[PDB]
Amino acid sequence: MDVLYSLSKTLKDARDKIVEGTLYSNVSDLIQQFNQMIITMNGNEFQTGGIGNLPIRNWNFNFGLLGTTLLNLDANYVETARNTIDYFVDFVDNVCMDEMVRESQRNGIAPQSDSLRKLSAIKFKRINFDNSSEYIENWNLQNRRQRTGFTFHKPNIFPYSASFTLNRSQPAHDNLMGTMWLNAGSEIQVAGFDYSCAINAPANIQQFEHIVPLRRVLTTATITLLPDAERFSFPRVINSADGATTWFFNPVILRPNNVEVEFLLNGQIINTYQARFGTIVARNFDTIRLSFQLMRPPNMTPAVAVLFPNAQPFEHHATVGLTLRIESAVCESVLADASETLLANVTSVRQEYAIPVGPVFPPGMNWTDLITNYSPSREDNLQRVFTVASIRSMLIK
Amino acid sequence: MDVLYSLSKTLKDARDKIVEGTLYSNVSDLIQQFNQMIITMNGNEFQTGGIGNLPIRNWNFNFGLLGTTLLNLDANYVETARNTIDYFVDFVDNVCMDEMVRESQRNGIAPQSDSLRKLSAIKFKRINFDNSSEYIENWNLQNRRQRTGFTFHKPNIFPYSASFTLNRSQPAHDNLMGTMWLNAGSEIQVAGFDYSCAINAPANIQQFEHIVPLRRVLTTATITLLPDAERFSFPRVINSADGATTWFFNPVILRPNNVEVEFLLNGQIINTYQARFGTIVARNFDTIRLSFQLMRPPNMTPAVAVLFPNAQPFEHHATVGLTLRIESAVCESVLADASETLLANVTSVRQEYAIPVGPVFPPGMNWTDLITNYSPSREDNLQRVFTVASIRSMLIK
Amino acid sequence: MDVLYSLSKTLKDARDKIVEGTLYSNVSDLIQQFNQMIITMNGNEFQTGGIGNLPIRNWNFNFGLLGTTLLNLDANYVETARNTIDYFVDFVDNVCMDEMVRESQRNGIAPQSDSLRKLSAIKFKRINFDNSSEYIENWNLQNRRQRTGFTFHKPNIFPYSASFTLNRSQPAHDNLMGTMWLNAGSEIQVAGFDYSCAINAPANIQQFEHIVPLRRVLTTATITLLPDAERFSFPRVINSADGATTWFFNPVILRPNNVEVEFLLNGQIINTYQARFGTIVARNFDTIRLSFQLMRPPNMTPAVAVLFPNAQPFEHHATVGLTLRIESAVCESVLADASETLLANVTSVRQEYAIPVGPVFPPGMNWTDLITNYSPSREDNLQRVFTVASIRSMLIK
Amino acid sequence: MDVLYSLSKTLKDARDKIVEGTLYSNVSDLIQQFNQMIITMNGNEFQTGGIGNLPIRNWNFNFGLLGTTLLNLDANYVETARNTIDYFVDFVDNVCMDEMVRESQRNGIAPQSDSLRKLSAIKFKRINFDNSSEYIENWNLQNRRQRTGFTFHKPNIFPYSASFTLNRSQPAHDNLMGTMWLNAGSEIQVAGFDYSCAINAPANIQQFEHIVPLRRVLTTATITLLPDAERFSFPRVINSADGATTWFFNPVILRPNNVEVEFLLNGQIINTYQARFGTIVARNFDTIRLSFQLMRPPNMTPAVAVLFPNAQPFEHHATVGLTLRIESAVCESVLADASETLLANVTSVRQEYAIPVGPVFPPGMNWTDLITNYSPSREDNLQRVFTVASIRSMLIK
Amino acid sequence: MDVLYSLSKTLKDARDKIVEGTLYSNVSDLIQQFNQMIITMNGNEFQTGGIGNLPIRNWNFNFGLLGTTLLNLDANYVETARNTIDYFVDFVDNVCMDEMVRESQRNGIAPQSDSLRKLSAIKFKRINFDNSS
Amino acid sequence: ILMAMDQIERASDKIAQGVIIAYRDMQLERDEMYGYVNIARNLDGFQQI
Ligand SMILES: [Zn+2]
Repeated sequence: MDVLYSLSKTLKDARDKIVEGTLYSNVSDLIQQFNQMIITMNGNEFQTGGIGNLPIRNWNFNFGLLGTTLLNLDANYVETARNTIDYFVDFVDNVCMDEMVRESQRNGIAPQSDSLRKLSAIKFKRINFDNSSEYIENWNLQNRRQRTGFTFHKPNIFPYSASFTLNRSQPAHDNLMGTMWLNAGSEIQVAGFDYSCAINAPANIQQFEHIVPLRRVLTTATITLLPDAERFSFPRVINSADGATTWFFNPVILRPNNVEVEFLLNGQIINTYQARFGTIVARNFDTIRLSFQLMRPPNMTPAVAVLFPNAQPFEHHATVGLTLRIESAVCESVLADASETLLANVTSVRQEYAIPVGPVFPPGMNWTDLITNYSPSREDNLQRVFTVASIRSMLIK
Repeated sequence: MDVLYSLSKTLKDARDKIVEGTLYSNVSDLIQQFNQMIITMNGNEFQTGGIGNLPIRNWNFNFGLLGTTLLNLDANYVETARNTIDYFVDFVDNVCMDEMVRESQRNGIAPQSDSLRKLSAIKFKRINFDNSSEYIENWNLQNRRQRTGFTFHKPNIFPYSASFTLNRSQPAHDNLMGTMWLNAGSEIQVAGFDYSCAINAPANIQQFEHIVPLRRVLTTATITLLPDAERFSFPRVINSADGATTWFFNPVILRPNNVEVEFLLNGQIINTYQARFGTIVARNFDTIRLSFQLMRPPNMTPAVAVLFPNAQPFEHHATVGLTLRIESAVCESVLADASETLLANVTSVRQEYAIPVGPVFPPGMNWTDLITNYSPSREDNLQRVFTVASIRSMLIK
Repeated sequence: MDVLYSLSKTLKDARDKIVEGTLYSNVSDLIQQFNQMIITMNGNEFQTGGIGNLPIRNWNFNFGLLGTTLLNLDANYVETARNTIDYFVDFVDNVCMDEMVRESQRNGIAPQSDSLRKLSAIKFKRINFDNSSEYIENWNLQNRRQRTGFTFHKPNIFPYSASFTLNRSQPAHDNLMGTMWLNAGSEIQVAGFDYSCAINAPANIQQFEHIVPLRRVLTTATITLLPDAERFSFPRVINSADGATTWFFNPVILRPNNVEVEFLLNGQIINTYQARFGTIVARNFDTIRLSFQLMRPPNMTPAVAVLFPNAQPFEHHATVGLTLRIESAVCESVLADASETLLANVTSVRQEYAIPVGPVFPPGMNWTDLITNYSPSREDNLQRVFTVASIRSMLIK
Repeated sequence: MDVLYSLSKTLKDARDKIVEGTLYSNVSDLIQQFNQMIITMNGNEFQTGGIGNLPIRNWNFNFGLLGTTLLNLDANYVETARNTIDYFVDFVDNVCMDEMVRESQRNGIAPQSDSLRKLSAIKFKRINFDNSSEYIENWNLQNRRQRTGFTFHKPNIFPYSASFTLNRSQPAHDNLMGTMWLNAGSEIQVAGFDYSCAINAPANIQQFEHIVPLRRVLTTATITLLPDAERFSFPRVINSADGATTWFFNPVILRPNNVEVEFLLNGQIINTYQARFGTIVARNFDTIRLSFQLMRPPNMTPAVAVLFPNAQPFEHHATVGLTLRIESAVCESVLADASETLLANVTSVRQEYAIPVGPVFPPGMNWTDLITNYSPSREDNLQRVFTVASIRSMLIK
Repeated sequence: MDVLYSLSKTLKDARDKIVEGTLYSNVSDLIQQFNQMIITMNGNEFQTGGIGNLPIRNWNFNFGLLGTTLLNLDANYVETARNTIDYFVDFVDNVCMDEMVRESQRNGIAPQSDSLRKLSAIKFKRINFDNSS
Repeated sequence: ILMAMDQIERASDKIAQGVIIAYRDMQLERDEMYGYVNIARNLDGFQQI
């Protein structure tokens, strides 16, 4: 993997730096690296593809070195370099695709394609150059057995869920108390509703809880907490828990009372925020617990009081909600966020070449299933394929 | 353009790496590049500005070279370097502003400023340096007729459009069927409504479709799909199609049924997702077709059955919505996205210097119109101005 | 600060570039820099910590120079370098934490920790390497008093405030009129409501204004402007102004009329947009003025004429709105934003080591309070700690 | 860690091999190792302790080398060797305790004590000797990211949990169906009880299931499976689920039929045993699923017909049980077990010196809490402390 | 059988003794035994597996001897030895599995795999080491 | 010199780069420079000392 990254990095640097008119002092080191790569790759034979519709390709390297004696590069030098660069880039592209399209239930972190297995050999260690990208450096740190971290903007850490729980319920669904929620991507919207507006509750306060556990620990997370669940603030016709019938939800929104948001690690409160909305920081957590109360307004103007009678007919249902968005975070394990395109690259390659479903990943690289059942083998394979995707994206666009 | 980028890149390297105390082995090659830049630019006169209120400024280049006989560079070296860096940075600033404030219907890729026309001369080619930035990389690629790729965080691809179609209507506007939609930036938000709740439709199912054609082909895009359109879920008073009257929209939200989101490329279905929400991948597409259905609930509790009568008066109007957000994507052409500031810089310069409206771009660089009619000439000019704006931002905030 | 950044940069390059098998020409300059660092740091003693629960640590430096007599690096060379790199990285981590957890009312920009004050000496200037990073570049520019600039994605510039103003009101809260806004992070949602729907207003138009003054001047900001306030478009029970009762708000949303968005600097209109929604550009401003109107529809269908009567029993309350998101902006001062993690890092260190509340920052680094009262001393201290956090993040993830 | 282990191993081999009268050919190599240890440690100052009640102690090494001119060891040689070895062993003991009493959320495996950090330097690598013991072997393997394995006799893999789940119940608790279980250490005892003895059940068969997920993946486990849970076969008075009241349980044991024990890995059935008791083997699993049925005896003698009526009064409650013990297993992670004293040693040191509760481990090294939340950081810290405990146990009796 | 145990013992000793920084006097005997094993195994081909789902694998031994260092062996030595150690460990793993998956009604004590039958030849007896387990 | 020294040495005429023994009947290759030769163009498949 380090050799493959070095190949892609060398080719990208050759594309960027070997340009007409540039001083050779600008690319002396790069050309030494390029010649070393050519020497090491010469005389070796590689095969790629053969899975799905990915064609079987054979690669042979018999290239000549690059000049090192001009003062300023000219057009001839640029074309001579580009001819070799095209072939090397194609080889790297196909090796990366072959590695992406594959998976293994045991030792998913190790190379899976025969080309990458060959590059794992000691003879190719002369191609290492630089390891400065985020994914390659995290790879090297993990191998060295040190702390790793990927920084995500809107990490898709919540498996897609949209559901409700009814604590009080009847067949007619005329008088309900409970909660509804959507956990999607990097956002949690929760809304506790009570049809009676806590008329008969002790102290006219109804308590609501919502616990969202994560599949991986998030560190140094910036979060936005806002006091209304805009998704659960309009009339709705939902289908019963067992699907038999449908019930009505005509919410009227009240302020959430006694809002507590706790970020827990190993079941212990690491961070806790009370009645505080806006930007908050969770330093280290794997569970989010949101507690909030519907408190019946002790004082009501007539227009308000008419909404909440003390008898069964309830046309307006008192709802109080919270919205929590993870803007940024750091995680030890790879995830899918809104800024990176690695998941898109892997899924696109697999779909384009019609890879049969393997023994590890879910069909279509479904991120919801993957993050729902994020297992050790899945994490290893996902990190491997994402690292290869970053290596490939260095060259292909 | 490459020479302009190289001037900016060498100035940025000089302003970052020439700091008192640093070993000379850290800036040997950079100083070689800087001295070559000085030698080439010396004895030249450039004129910038004269368009709109942009001042007419003259640039004469006569600078001495930077020293080479020094182990650790000291305060004298830094001062003598910074005095030249300031002038070169200002010159690059003005050249970039002059380039940005100009457009051409014919040959929008060719340089427009006479300063950049001069820099296009073969004498200045010796300053080329390394074209490592994304925009300069793509500039070179499209010059060679190679594949280009720009990665965007929620690209601004949909021209702004807030509208509604009424498939069934009459003057009273009390029994309406159709769709509402808001396309903006990277979010489509559609909602099909039926006032009769599909009482008299075959199988008690009403079909809604929404076709959004992009002006450019997006690749490897991550898309968040959600089953409700929160924007069209509250009471509205909308002015009629011809502005003669206003009609009332009192929605009640049902789950969309038989959701199908398919991404098409030249009419062929490249991707398709059936009743799946969360994160999905569109590998290569230029049109989005969203099909959904309002299915009248087969079973209803009385509180719901009251809402949908058999006769005319329909107080509540059944609505089923979808929300689609392109979180990240790749495009061959240049676009405006959330993170980048190139559109903002170009518009800011034009507004600040009161540049008269030319033939290519719409007044005030209105992105809605620019992307609604994204002609080839507009694409050429937009790529040129965005590339020069990135070059400028490499030195100026 | 510059020396600490150079240490961190040298260590990051050492970890990235010093890998087994790499050509020595790929590292020679870095090795010269690393040996310079070892020579400078040898024989000095440092002490970090002692504030809060941050452990006291003593650092001693006696290391041998890395070799310079190999063609390709082998396991021996990497192993010899790694121990030195680990010790230096731990030292940089502890120095950064110790500097981050400190603050001062006077001269907050100056180094506060003993280690950083020691590093500020003249003997340590021999290690400067290159100040490429954005934060160190702006640090140097601000020290020279040149113009700095930080680019933010969704900058946090509006302190969280949800409020409402009632221009017309009575004890019964039956005939209210006024505005109702949330300003949070990078979004402004403002709704102007009138219970009478401008039945008695002059020309059947009710005017609404909302002024949001920013704490700092924002530059070349891309804004998204949309014609509804989704947050304020569903039934609400809202506490009265003095908190002695509750009133009812049952909105019906109309299109805002004569929308005018002004971005003002020093009271002078810099940018003005009339009836234009979507992506807009504000080149330079410090106040946002949103003006809109509720125009009673001149023509109404029966279903609307019913909603809007002449007498007091107003059951539906006319409402117009506007949403404004700052997608990306540039500021001379430092700010929290969605993409980055510097505020989270600083807050995390302080919370982890239980740093006592000092005289500058609000408890827990509450961003709302900080931005609300963003004094010059707070700006200085915040820039210092953010720069130190960036230096730390170069090595710790 | 490897250097600490090497010190301990050298000292142990010295205390056992260096005995009066032994040939010098038996201890020549060991004495060379001992002399190199002395040479490497000479002139170094170490400090241990300072946390809790662990005293701060200082260590200085200035020792002479053991002689090498003797063909046989005599009393004086052993005396001098013992005098040096006592001090070295005391230093090793204090280093090990200082390391064991410390934790870290980040980089749990990294050395935490000052002494071990100092020993991690490269000058001390000269004393490494042979890493033969199980724990140091696994330490090196996991350092290189290989497959580790610890062999446990009765692994303590199940957290203590004694509970019951009711599937049929009433307020009077006089007709109940459900399961009761105790999971403890390496033993699962589960008994399904039915008060009606499946009189009204379909086919007179009542199904019971029990799913025990393990926190770590065990491999090659020998498991004893017996057909009766002796723990739930006597009369009980048990608190109700809510705790308001107590209910009576009067079991009468029948044989469990259709016993199916399925060992699963990531939801995939790896091993399955039907109606099999005694020694079975589970090669690789992380979940255990026990299925067993209570079948009403088709033919009953009078003394059994009296027991099982068809009317409600159910004096004797049918019960079918299973016992499952993990005699031995292999795990990639580290666990407390019945044969090793590592957890006992760590807990004993912490309790003896009153180490304040840290941020990683639960108070008092509570194994229930550790295994219940066995996070990766806890695993790293636990492996480090167990390795140090084994190193200490090499010397301290 | 004794040859297989000796291979396992010498590989375990190599893994647990050939570590960066250790004296060469600590592993002189081990290195001599390891080089004897390499000499004896070199040029011999083995085939393992072929029963059930156990893959058929072919093993060829073409290795150089372990070197010497004056005082303390270093990282380069450890890596060079580790390559050969890994290959030998894989070979022994496969031989042991192929032996475990086989049985014989008559002469059940006798080796059942072709690999172990080859190792029972007289040429490999020079790899015996200490039978301590 | 370091990049071209391999080629210079190979071009030399008074020395060879090595000798494969192979202890088996190998057909002499046919080359322009000489009718039949025992020219090995790479040491693939042989243990190297
Ligand atoms: Zn974003």
